[PDB]
Amino acid sequence: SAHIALELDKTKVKVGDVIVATVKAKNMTSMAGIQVNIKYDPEVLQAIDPATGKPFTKETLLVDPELLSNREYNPLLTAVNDINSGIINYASCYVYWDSYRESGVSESTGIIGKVGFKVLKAANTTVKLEETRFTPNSIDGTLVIDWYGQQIVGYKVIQPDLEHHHH
Amino acid sequence: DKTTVSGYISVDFDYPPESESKIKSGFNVKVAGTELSTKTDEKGYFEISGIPGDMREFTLEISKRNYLKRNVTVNGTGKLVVSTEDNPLILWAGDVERKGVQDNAINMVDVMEISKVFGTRAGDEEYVAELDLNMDGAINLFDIAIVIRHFNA
Ligand SMILES: [Ca+2]
Ligand SMILES: [Ca+2]
Repeated sequence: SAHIALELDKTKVKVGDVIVATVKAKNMTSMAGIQVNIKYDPEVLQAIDPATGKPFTKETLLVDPELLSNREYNPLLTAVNDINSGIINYASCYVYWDSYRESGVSESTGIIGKVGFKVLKAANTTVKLEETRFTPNSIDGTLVIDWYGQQIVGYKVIQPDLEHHHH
Repeated sequence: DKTTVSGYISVDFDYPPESESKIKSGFNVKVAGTELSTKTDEKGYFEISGIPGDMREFTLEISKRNYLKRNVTVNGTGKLVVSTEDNPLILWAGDVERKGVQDNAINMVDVMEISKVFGTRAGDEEYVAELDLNMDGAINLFDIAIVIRHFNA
């Protein structure tokens, strides 16, 4: 029924290619916050802004968030990426849950955010939503809270295709 | 004849079962206007004896680092039980100690202090061990959610 998905726009690549990764939510009823962890091989892929090419560093947020962006509910966005371990670690959370609940309307389906990946090396690799040191006791490195601050569980996590070198 | 007061203290958020003993222990409980105090054990249990028998009305001051402090009034004499293991007195995490000092309010100030230490771990310059509120080995969305849950004093 519900899921968090990681999508790649391209999976068969040559060196110099830029892969766009998109994190999406589906049927995530009452969601007021989310944390996602994207694990990649930093030797093979470089995390970049998919429009400017600027490399991600520790504080860099996922680009173009759709869900959890209502100004009236006081969105709190943060990232503590570990670029050397190849981890993107992003969290976004509303602070005014009472205003959000009163609306009755759930940010259940839409884009969490995006990150690009520049291909550095001609090698088969994987980009996955995956538990890291940032996210113990998680759902495949995803943490979701509802508008009462309780963990949302029971959803699936959808992984993109493994990445292959164009030979 | 002296008065003894006992009870249980707990929390309202989820945590890993292995942290239970650390989460439930170390709540300070003090009889206001006296030096009669104690700390809760691994089950959240506390007991204080030797309260003057003539002291028929007293206040229990309950506190812990990063928790909203709580005053509970007690009326009675003898063996008194203020709460039970099934219906414990709840303290709210999220009144963050800032340079040694809490302000008795759960606020955006508290939220930002957690946000400051998001993603930090032992050995990091900024890491604060007791801001891992649910004691799961990470400071992340769940620790922020605990503060917002309690988002006022
Ligand atoms: Ca405070
Ligand atoms: Ca934690």
